[PDB]
Amino acid sequence: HHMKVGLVGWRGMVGSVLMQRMVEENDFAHIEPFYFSTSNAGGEAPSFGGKTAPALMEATDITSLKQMDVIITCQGGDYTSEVFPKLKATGWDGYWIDAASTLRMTDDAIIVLDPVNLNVIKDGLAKGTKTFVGGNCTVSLMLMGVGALFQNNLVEWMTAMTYQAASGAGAQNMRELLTGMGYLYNNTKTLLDDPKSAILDIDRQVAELQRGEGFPSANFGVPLAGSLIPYIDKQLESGQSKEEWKGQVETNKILGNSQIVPIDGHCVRIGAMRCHSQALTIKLKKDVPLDEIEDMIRNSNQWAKVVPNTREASMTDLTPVAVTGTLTVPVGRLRKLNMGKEYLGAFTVGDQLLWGAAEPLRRMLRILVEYKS
Amino acid sequence: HHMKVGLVGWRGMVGSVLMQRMVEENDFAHIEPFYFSTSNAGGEAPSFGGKTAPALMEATDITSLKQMDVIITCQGGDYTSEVFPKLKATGWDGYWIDAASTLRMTDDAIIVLDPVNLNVIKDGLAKGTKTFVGGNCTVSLMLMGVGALFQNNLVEWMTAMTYQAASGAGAQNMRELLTGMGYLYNNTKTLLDDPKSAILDIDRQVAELQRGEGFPSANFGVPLAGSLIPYIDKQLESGQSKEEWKGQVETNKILGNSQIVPIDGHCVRIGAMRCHSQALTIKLKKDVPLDEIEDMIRNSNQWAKVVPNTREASMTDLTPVAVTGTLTVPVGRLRKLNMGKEYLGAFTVGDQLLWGAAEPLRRMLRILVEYKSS
Repeated sequence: HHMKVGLVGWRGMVGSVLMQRMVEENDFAHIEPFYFSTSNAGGEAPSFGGKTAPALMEATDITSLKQMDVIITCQGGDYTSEVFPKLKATGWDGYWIDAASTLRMTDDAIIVLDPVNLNVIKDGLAKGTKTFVGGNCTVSLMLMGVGALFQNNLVEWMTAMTYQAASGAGAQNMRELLTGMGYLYNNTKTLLDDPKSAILDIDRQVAELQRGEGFPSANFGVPLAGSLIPYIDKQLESGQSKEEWKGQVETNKILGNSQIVPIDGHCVRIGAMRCHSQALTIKLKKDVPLDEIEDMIRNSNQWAKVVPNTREASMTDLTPVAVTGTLTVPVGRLRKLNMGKEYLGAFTVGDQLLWGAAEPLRRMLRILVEYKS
Repeated sequence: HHMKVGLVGWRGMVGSVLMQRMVEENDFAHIEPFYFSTSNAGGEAPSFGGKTAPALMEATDITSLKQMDVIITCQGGDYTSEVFPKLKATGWDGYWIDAASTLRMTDDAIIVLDPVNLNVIKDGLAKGTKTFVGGNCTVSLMLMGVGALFQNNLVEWMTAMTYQAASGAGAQNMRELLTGMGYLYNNTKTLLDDPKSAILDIDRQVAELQRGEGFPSANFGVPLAGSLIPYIDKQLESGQSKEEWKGQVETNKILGNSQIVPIDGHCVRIGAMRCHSQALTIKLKKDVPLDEIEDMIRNSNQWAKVVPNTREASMTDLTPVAVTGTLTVPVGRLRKLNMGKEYLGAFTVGDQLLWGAAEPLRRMLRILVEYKSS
């Protein structure tokens, strides 16, 4: 028997990465797919993987959703907040796989990152857990790189200073970043085209352009091109942003920690398209040799990569350009810090749309397919 | 009476900021300026501040330099390494004020950041110190913002994860950053001009552009626009970069600490023009109340500012856009971290060409002028 799988939000950015990866990995072979829509119900459905589906169904129609064995949704938090309580109220006993943060910290949900917590997932499947949620992008990308140190109970605490890409905010935010890049160059190029133009005149013009009404900043609120924004997501009473708050709660939940390992830091937006980078101060519980730390990372999963701590390798392999659109999670600059041999510095880069969004969801669907067979 | 002041490297980027600031602050009224040149000796000199000067002198000519009471040089490390030992070998007893890192850690030099270490400077002047050097941009900007915590001996250690601008690498690097921004947009705009074009198509095209031979990366060596580079300056035997190593040695030398406060972290280049930003994990020796920490920062000097830890204020005041080309040094996101009340998080932004380069040098010149008139 093939499970009836309802796909929701498959047309948006994260859902589109999910569809591309599912096709690449032959994921449609053993499911019966049904496509849902919020603006095009009744229209022609895709036939991804060569599997035809009936006309698009209404994503908010509880009676249609209830006919599915699994719902995998990339539609987002407003959708889950509206639809999930009503679907569950019917007695529907199917599986819900969600990209959105809504359900992450609910008692009945597991946050999925199976290269790190396959055991947690499989235990939950057997115990009757029905709701599985992707983690926040920054947490998942960090654990894909240095999660082995946590799994071995080596970490006393960690601070994470992030360099987050525009894709985490959305497709319109990525387009705005690029448009702003063009705005700065195209309105300065008459100066740049003269090799002897004054750099201070060029610089004055960039600043005027960034501060002016013409700069396109509708989505981020303030300029990102040529700048950074040291605040991501909602303001909490403590002064932490919600993005920073996710670090401690989601990391410890993915790991299944009952006792919290403290995680904190600043989450900062920079002008990259879709790779998040993180600069980590990791306080270890004991003096672990650096070469053993490196081997733990290498052996943790096939996507983590240790980048030698050299100028050349760091510049070519430990950047958004090296990583973007790939499943590789490099970890570099690995070094014991000046305040003691128990202090480990690390710098890691990962693709936000893959391990940070779509990839845990398709792998969870595969785990469920194999479990149900 | 006016000291004869030789200006070297005044035409370069840092020296141009110095010259503009000196004009704005009427710094030429108190000196007799002489202009030196490495490629235009004999040419007409500027008359900044309305002071005329003789024809440009040769910056490497020891006979001309030794006529000066003060040399202030923005020319750079290769120049200082060549000329400084030759000039001091003559017995020249003048003052040397230098932007370059060359002399920073020599016994006889003082690193100048007078809003933080005026006492170290005035002490050295009275002891006979003649060589005063600007500190690395990262350290100076950090101390302008949170130096009060170190001056009050509250800091047990600190890690600094930096977001450094192109200007620290040079004018050509800034131009390359902007040119790469244009390269990415102008070669993707046929897609961007369609509101329904596929974001993954746009993304694929940006990555191809960044990875292709057409991408302008001669100066940084790899792309910076749309990226970052987690390595700045030379690789040291310890695995630090030289940029990261400057953190601990320069901070403790500016402050005059006998007991070294550990400072470490990663220095990362991002696509900004001339403002460095730094995300700090500060381990305090005791639980200092957050409001007292903020007051220490606010009251430290007139350029440090505490940005309220709110989404709106952080987005508008704690960014390169808010700070660029100004002397303001905002410090924000100030909060005790989850691992304990002794752990303080902070995020600060500073202009690299002003407090990070030219401003300490012109202020040092003013200190010297005032000191030599008693």
